[PDB]
Amino acid sequence: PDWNFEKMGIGGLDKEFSDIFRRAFASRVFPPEIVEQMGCKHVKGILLYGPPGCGKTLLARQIGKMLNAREPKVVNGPEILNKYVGESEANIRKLFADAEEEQRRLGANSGLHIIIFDEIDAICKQRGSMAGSTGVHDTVVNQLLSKIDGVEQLNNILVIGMTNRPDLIDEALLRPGRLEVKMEIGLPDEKGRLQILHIHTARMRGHQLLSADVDIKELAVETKNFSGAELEGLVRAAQSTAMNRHIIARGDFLASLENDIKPAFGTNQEDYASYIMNGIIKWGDPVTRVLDDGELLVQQTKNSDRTPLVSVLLEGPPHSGKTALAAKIAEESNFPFIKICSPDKMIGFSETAKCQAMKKIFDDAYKSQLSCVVVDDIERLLDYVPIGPRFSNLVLQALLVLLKKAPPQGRKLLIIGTTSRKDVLQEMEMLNAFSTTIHVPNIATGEQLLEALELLGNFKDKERTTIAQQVKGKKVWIGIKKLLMLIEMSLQMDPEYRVRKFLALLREEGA
Amino acid sequence: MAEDADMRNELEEMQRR
Ligand SMILES: Nc1ncnc2c1ncn2[C@@H]1O[C@H](COP(=O)(O)OP(=O)(O)OP(=O)(O)O)[C@@H](O)[C@H]1O
Ligand SMILES: Nc1ncnc2c1ncn2[C@@H]1O[C@H](COP(=O)(O)OP(=O)(O)O)[C@@H](O)[C@H]1O
Repeated sequence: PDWNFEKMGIGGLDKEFSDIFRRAFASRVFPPEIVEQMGCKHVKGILLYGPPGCGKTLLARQIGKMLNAREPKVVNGPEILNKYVGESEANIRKLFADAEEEQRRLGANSGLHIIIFDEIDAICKQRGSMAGSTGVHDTVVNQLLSKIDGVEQLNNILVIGMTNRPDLIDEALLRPGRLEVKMEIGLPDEKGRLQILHIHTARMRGHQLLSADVDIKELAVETKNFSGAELEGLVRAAQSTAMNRHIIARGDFLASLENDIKPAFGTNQEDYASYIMNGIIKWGDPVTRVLDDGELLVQQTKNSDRTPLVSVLLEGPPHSGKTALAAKIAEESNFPFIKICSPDKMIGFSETAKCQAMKKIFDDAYKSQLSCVVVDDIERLLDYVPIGPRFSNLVLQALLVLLKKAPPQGRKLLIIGTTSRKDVLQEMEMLNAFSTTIHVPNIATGEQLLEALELLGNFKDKERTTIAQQVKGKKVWIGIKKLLMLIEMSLQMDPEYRVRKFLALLREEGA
Repeated sequence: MAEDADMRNELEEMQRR
């Protein structure tokens, strides 16, 4: 048995590789003297799917090495498509035909000619048959499958599909015998990542470049989610800094330094700033109780087995920093996965482009264990305007089924809307689908206002005595982003006129 | 796509004199 992962090449997926070894490839390592009786035809094809950067292409070449082909030819689907119909199918035929020569020539004792597709999922979209809308590329898949299971079948072959879209694949392509068996790869657990670090480190470990103050057992877990593809780049940076250390002129961790640089597949820390410019200024009880509620129901998911999915929206009047509050609710618990979906990046897109950007984010999130996702300015991506009712029906439909769609068993997430007006949503029946709501009252009172202004510290005791004189009495209704706006607008003034400029503008807010 | 281009091409004669 040659299938042990103490061999260095790959790791972390040991159960999944074990399964394919168990039922897929057992026939090919066995004494043939037995199996020649049973006439068991080997699996011609296999599929393995998962996220991109999780180390599948070193699985494939490594199984070829395990059971030796002449060699793999690896291809990407989009690397072959041609406008001219003949070329694409011809390319595929060339790929298979490399084997057929040996098969017919040397009969049935030939070694495997192995094929790998990097992504089929573009070429193998599921065709459907009617006079219109047959499809653009619907005739390449026919050539592929006619080679796989066709007339004058060949036993000289093995083919590994790789994809990130397992649901778009045709249903006959993966029927038993054409590709019989499917496996899932998922982004590795901490055990797998400490293995991975052992792998990519093993040369440095042998050469003893990095001798001190370095522990993989802790350094694996301090990053809760990364991609095995990304870890080799991380290790490269840790090796690169010792060489960038001698720009000044035996090895150190730089991981704690560079992890902030690294964008993950998972959580990012560099998108906060735009939503949080200034951080969270607690002006009164409502702020802290709101984010206390966020910290309250985050525990709900992580400790609940019967509510994998949960959702809220922060309603309130405009310019109350609901986006920032959602961002802070995300940041407080150090989630594995946080991500924004927003019109800032979905700008200038069609109603079916922003849906397919949003579904990408969510199906990305489904495959992490625990997650928090946030949607800001619902009205914007919903493309609402009051004059006329106008919106994209597609988007809200596709948004709320996602709010009602549970992820696979054992994975959980919460969803956070920032919608600023909910009357539309109550009439348009998204509010029964949201679990519950949060009112974010903007500041209602001057006794809290001057407190907030003290926390910011723009104005002196005299300038603030002015305010304390002018309004105790009014209940001012003001969004704080507007507060920032007009304090900065009055900050440029003749200093003598500064304060009453601010006051006069503030008294134009309405209500 | 929905693309059909069917095309032709021309010969460059070899010198055998
Ligand atoms: N506790 C808080 N109360 C009020 N504002 C805050 C609080 N914490 C942060 N902010 C501020 O909120 C601002 C973010 O702007 P904001 O999200 O209100 O615009 P917006 O609400 O998205 O616009 P719109 O009202 O059109 O949705 C930042 O300046 C940030 O510092
Ligand atoms: N044990 C491992 N587990 C996961 N990934 C690994 C492991 N060892 C190495 N890798 C990395 O996995 C990456 C796989 O990248 P590649 O297969 O080219 O893209 P994709 O995985 O999207 O097909 C390689 O770049 C390699 O550095």
